[PDB]
Amino acid sequence: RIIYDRKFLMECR
Amino acid sequence: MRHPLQCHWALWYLKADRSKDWEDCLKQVAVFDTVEDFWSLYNHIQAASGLTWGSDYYLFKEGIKPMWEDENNVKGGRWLVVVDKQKRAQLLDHYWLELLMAIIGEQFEDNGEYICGAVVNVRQKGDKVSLWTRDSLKDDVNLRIGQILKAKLEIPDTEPIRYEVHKTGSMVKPRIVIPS
Ligand SMILES: CN(C)c1nc(=O)c2c([nH]1)N([C@@H]1O[C@H](COP(=O)(O)OP(=O)(O)O)[C@@H](O)[C@H]1O)CN2C
Repeated sequence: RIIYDRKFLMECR
Repeated sequence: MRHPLQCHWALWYLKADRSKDWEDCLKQVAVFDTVEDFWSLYNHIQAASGLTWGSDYYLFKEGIKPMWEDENNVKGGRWLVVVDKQKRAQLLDHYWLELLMAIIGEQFEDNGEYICGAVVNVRQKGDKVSLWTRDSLKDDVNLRIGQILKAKLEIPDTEPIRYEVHKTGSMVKPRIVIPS
């Protein structure tokens, strides 16, 4: 599994 | 290094066209498997709320066609979220983007194998955001997916969401409703 929470997805944007 | 996603996802777009067949309006926009490529797509494509009536976006696992007939969806169903016509300017894009992040970021725990993809239908009578799963009889798994969806999108109890088989004599009741 590879899991990204919303906070992380954001900082990539 | 781009951050790899657990799997490949394809974005599809359907433009409403009363001229041609449904299946011919469906175009695969791109396939991606990193967070960075997801954003490059999302940042440059039109907001859901901006679409013309009858248009849809689909985000499905690569190799799953976003149709009822596909072997991955044939025995499946969807959690359906109706977006009030009046509240769509504040909820439509938020709901859609939160659902995309929840799916690509694998936020559905040990149930991620059951998720096929997400759909937004932009309509005059009211928009719909849906999450498609592969097995309509897996009640425990489906309920759980729904609880997480509700949470991610912050859908209040005043606005039930329902899980139904993909649509003879009788109107089919939903299998699950939250709040029940
Ligand atoms: C294989 N095949 C033809 C076929 N296979 C399909 O998989 C498929 C269709 N046709 N779809 C067409 O769009 C209408 C649903 O729109 P909607 O869900 O936006 O709901 P409304 O337009 O709001 O009533 C359906 O009535 C159907 O005409 C949709 N769809 C998924």
